[PDB]
Amino acid sequence: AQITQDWSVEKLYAEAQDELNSSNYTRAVKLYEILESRFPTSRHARQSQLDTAYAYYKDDEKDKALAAIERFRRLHPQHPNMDYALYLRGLVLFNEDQSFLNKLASQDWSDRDPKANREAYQAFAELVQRFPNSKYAADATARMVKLVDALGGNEMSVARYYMKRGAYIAAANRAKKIIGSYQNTRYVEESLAILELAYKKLDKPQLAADTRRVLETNFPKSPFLTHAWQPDD
Amino acid sequence: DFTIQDIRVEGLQRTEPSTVFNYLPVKVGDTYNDTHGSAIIKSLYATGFFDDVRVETADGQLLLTVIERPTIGSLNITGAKMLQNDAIKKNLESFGLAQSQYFNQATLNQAVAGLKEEYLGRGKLNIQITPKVTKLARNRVDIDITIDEGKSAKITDIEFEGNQVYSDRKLMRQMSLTEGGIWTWLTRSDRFDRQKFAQDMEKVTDFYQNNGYFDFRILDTDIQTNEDKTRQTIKITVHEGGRFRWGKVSIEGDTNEVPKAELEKLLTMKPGKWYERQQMTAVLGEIQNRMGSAGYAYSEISVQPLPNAGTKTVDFVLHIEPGRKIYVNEIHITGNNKTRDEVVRRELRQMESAPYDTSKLQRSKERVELLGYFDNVQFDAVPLAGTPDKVDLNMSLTERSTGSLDLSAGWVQDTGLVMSAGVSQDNLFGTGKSAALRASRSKTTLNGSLSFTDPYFTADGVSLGYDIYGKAFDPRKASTSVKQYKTTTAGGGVRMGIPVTEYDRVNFGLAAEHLTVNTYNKAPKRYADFIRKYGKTDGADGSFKGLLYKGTVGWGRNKTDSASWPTRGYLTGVNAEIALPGSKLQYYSATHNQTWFFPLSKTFTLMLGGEVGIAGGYGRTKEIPFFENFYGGGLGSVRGYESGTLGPKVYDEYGEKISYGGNKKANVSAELLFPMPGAKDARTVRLSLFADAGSVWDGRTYTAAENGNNKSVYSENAHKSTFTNELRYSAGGAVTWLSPLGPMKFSYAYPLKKKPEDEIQRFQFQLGTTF
Repeated sequence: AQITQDWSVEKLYAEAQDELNSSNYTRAVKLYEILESRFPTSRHARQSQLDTAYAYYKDDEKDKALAAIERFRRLHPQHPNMDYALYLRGLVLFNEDQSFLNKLASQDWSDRDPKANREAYQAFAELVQRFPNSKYAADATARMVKLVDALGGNEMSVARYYMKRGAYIAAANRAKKIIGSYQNTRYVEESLAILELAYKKLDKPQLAADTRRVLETNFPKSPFLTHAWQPDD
Repeated sequence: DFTIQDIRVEGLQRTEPSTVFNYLPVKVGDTYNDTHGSAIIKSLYATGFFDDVRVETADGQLLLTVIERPTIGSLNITGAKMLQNDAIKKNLESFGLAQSQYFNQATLNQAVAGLKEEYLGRGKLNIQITPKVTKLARNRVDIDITIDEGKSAKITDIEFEGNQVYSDRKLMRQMSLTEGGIWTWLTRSDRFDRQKFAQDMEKVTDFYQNNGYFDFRILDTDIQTNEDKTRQTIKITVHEGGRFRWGKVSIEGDTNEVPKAELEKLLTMKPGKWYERQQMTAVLGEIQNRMGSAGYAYSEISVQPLPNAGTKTVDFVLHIEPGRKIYVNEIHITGNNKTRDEVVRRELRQMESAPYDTSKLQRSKERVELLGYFDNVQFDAVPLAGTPDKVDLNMSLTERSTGSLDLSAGWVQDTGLVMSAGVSQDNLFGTGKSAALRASRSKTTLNGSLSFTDPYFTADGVSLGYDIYGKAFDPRKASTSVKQYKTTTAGGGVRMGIPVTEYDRVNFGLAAEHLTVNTYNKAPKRYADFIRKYGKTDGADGSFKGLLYKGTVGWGRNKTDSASWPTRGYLTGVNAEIALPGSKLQYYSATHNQTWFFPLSKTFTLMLGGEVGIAGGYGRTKEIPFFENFYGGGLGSVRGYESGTLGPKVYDEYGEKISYGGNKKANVSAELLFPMPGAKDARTVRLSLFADAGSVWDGRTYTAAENGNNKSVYSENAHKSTFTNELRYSAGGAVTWLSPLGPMKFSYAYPLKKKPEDEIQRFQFQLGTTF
């Protein structure tokens, strides 16, 4: 509180959005909270608590934005823009990692953590369950299948590394978990091959024959069928 | 019955009647007689909405005359002296009081109570807390914090009751609390703290317990203030139990898989020394680590003392009750951002689906913390809903940045300014793949280098990498006129590390290098022979260009408890610079390393150091090139004479003194470390005193020179630079300033058995790294 100048809410919104264009947020949120303190009854309060969340999404802290959006839920649980806030949550929880110093355009995204990925999956499930028809339906399902593919790929990388060490008795349970609760993924016809190789290396002839029958009935054409599975790299 | 038709609340400002429509447990068209007359009160009183709501029922428009919760707009912060205003602001935000945060007076009372009690925990007792509550705009409130702090809380006398077994003074010398004197005024080293007092209490418990006195019945503690609440006095009353003789420990219990004989052997104890309770805790720890490495994490060990008086002894029966052998089902990892999952799974033991052994878990913990990528790591063990033999080992990390650019400067006694710049990275936004560009430059040294390493080449691990360096050195510089020659080396090298065991890791290396060494104006005798045998003369100068294909063997172990401020442990190793044949200048040199430590006292620590190395000649080259010889004497070598001033000294044109150096170096060191008790234990300075000899030898004898011999004896046997078992006596003290801006070592040395040819250096100062 250093200028404390009377202004117009529309001009304040214009200044805040052009500051967002020019990456000025610390004063924008301070230009946001002042209008809410002086003029409480305004949708600009919600617009502020959402675009300062987007700003903290460009920045590092998250607890402030999450606390603000939960306080909003506690005060105004019936605003129509809630979905966007929800999306913003799914945004701020996803951790796009906007940083050019370590760009790495590949960015497999399967290295952040299982915690945030699983929490974003739960959040997006709550999203699709709450509003079946919002301003965003295709992008939500797209990023959802992307993150579940990333989780499956993380599990696949764990299983692959464990196979590089010889833990067949452990890769067995890992592959069982993958084949039992990680369907519809792309890392299927390779994990099955690792399970078959492990069963062959563990002297399980009947189990190997059975799992190979499942192989030929579930994947009739795959390069892993001709060439036995070999740990890459 | 009653049907609700748009029940109105009146006496509001911003409550948004739709929001309260949602919040009331009823809605439009609902019957309410008296049910939620107080339930709504509890709901809106919770979640921070209102504090005084009058609920009425009249004409369908209920008069809810509410005084809205005041808003903490801007917290006024001042009067904080020892603690920071941002700190109190953050730890108050921890309790709420965020933006407008529906302020409550009871929360203010709770906060002021918390701060006053936490300050009473400190040396501030008489706190006139006056948080000024002022009515700002419509609902804004500013809470002003005012802490009227006392001077301090120092102790006048520290005495106990029944103080017959030990002297008061020596008892004060062991506790972590002193009284006011001349070495306590600075840094307020006499403040009183609750946690520090409890720590001193448990410390004196361990003191009386290790000495052989049992059960240490502490009667009471009495604190007393003075007038105006400025000074503090402490009184203690305790009770001892006398010494004993504990010799009959025993163990009993089921040992399904581990043999009892092993547990009895690990139970190190004897009827002598009458006991050691620290050893009791140690044997509990070792029996929990061993019995529990077979796969029994929940081994509960019970201990009950059996005291037999008259003879004044106590025995210890250990009724261990293990069972339900624990396997491992799965192990997760959390907080692994910016890092691959495999770079963490590649280090720890306890693969999977195996019995759970803490012996491997602690090794995995030390291995992962030895990586440096993370700050804090924990090893949780949560059971699963399939609790027979199935548990879970979810992980947790605290990430730390790895790559950075270093731009450091340092100052040495003779050369002066030295610079070291460069970029380094331990994780190139992927796996480890550590690489670094580093260039150091002084008035006499130039060292550029690019390096790139990968700890894991194979599946287990090989430190595979490349490196191209730009070594250059020329000491023809200011007053210190070391033998004049400019050398510059470059080229590459394969350096392969290979762990032989879980602890140690040897590393070999081959390298193809090019070298250009150019001398200067007319050189001593040992240079013309080289430039006419292998080098190339050019008028009154000499130069040489070629290849120096060389290898390096290394093996170094270090187990000190801390990098800085060392303790029990020892840095040792072996190294070998063997210029592999195939190119010119076929030579080799070996070295050793031994820096044993000994903390034989709580304050004074000693060290037994010493290194040994030989630089042999082989193949075509029979002599030793000067530009790769050793320079005896210096700071780290003898802590005495000037650097590179050992060995013989030969006169050159215009009467300058040059030293050749030998092919057999050795040194042994010994000092005594104790800190300075002036202000406090601030980690800034360390004092010691060394008394160490040297070693430098030539083997041949020197009689011919530039018409003048710099030695007393006309035929001084240069087999040793001195009498047999080459060495030079000296000693002296050494202070070290260990501020984070590099070490500043100031050594004041006095020579011993001073021969009339050894130039002395009484005071040496080194600032920074100067590596």
